[PDB]
Amino acid sequence: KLQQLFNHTMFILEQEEYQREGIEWNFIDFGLDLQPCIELIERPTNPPG
Amino acid sequence: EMPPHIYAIADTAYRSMLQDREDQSILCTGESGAGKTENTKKVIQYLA
Amino acid sequence: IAGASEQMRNDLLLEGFNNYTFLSNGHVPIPAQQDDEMFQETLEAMTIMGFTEEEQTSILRVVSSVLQLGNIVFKKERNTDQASMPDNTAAQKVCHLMGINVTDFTRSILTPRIKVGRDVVQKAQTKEQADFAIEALAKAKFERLF
Amino acid sequence: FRTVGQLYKEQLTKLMTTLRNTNPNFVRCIIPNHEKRAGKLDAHLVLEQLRCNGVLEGIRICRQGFPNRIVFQEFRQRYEILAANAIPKGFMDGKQACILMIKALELDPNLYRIGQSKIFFRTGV
Repeated sequence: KLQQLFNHTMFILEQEEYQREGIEWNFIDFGLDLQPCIELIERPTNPPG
Repeated sequence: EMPPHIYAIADTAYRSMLQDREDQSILCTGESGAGKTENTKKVIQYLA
Repeated sequence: IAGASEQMRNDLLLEGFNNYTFLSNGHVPIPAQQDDEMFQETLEAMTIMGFTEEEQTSILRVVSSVLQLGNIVFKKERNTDQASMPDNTAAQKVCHLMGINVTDFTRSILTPRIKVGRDVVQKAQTKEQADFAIEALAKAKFERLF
Repeated sequence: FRTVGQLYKEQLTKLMTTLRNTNPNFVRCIIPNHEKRAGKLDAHLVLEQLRCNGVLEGIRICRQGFPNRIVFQEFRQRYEILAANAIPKGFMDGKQACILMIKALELDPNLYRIGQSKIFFRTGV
């Protein structure tokens, strides 16, 4: 659970803001949504864990 | 002015809070034995 | 803006007529009074009442930071919608006549580390939320002044 | 309404979502061996825990961008004292005016990122 906090703070939301500001930086994805193991335990709806 | 070691994170919490004024937190991660319990207690020594 | 002497014209941070957006109808003239000299007059009148050697320029500054706030333009940054502020002299010339905290003016004016319930709550402000609040700040400083 | 599983997702949310709204200074502890030993590293156990902790990519973002983020007024005020001559008679845009004292204190065109609102600041700056 702490581990998907880390990811969302430090990959996704970051580069979203990088699009925003007009600042030169092109988007990279890292494949670091670890949510699939965390889903596999914690995900209430959809196929549950 | 102080090389990579814990009391730098500990000041940076107390300092930043009075500066950028984000409310600051400290979270220690990694598997069993790794060293987390103890890098928590040392911070209570620091602030006291 | 008119009776500025060149020292406090660059100290109390004076650009010319219509460099303030919150002065509308451009500069409307008045009949039989010319704002130019009326500046110089009121400054005398201060010294007669005993408005202090520095204080005179301080009243004039609070005024001019109010004059200043309306350069703070919020453009719809349309990938949060929670959009923020391009120029800084917009805030700068404001906050050198304010002397509040420069970091924290805009960091408040964009992220209210505010209060929901009875604790600290963060939010980014929208274009819309940011404009309206800063506007209130502009005007409210002149009231506090009076 | 709630269970243990849920309660402990939620207790960890009383934590995790106010943590979300605080600064996560992380003290990321790394195991060298499972043999309780002095000395013993295993580089593949560590490389497993690097992929696990999401290290190489946590480093790959923070090499690239700019961790901090604030506007250009934190430039103009706190340092006018540092360089009394910098803005002379007359003033312009906040970005360009701070850029005066910026170059008069040699501040680097990629150490900062003078953006739209924010100076994105790299490590250190």
